[PDB]
Amino acid sequence: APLPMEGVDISPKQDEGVLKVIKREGTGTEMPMIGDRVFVHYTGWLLDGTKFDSSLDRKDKFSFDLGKGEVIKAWDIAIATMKVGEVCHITCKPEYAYGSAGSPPKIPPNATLVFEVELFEFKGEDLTEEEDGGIIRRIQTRGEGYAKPNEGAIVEVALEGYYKDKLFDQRELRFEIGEGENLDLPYGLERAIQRMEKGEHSIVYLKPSYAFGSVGKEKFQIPPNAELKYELHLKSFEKA
Repeated sequence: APLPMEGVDISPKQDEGVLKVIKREGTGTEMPMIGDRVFVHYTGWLLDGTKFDSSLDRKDKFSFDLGKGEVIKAWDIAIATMKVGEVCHITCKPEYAYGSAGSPPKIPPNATLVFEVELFEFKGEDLTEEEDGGIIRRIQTRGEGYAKPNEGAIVEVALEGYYKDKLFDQRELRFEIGEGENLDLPYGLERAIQRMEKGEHSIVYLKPSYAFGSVGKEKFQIPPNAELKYELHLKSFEKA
């Protein structure tokens, strides 16, 4: 049955460059923000019905950082308009896709393309409550399940802390969130874990106020006002 068309031109310049209809409406209200890691499935076709690419037969979702030009302009534009769990259909002019070059071997110069895109999830980089850039996440592997550890949760983690690329701490630990200070874990690591899912592997960058602050950490040779980088694996957790 036909897909309702409403405000189809979603191009900033309103030049009919990216035309969008919703196939299946998504949930909630939120849409992804600049730099969010987005997880999609997609298929692309030429106007003649040639299917030139799809992620659907690949092991996992295709993922990238939204609004950074890591994908074609039509995708940065279109995906930003999508709710989680939405499926949309887009028609995009070549200026918003592959231009006078193409994509070998199946896309020719100056091609108008159509995509089906499903938005499965998006994840923000800034893990702080006050959204101040003090804890910045670069996801390496998305975890499993929507549950996240809360205050008091028992978590099992593998961690590597670096200061200026020098390793200072490398441990696997099982501990209660809110008791990490006693194990020489900085506040920001504990907060970051509460934003992670089971099996998630992330790199987390901590500003000094979310790390060891104005004094530092003598046992790890960390000076005052040190920015830190952890590789963090959340292996499992029990909430409570």
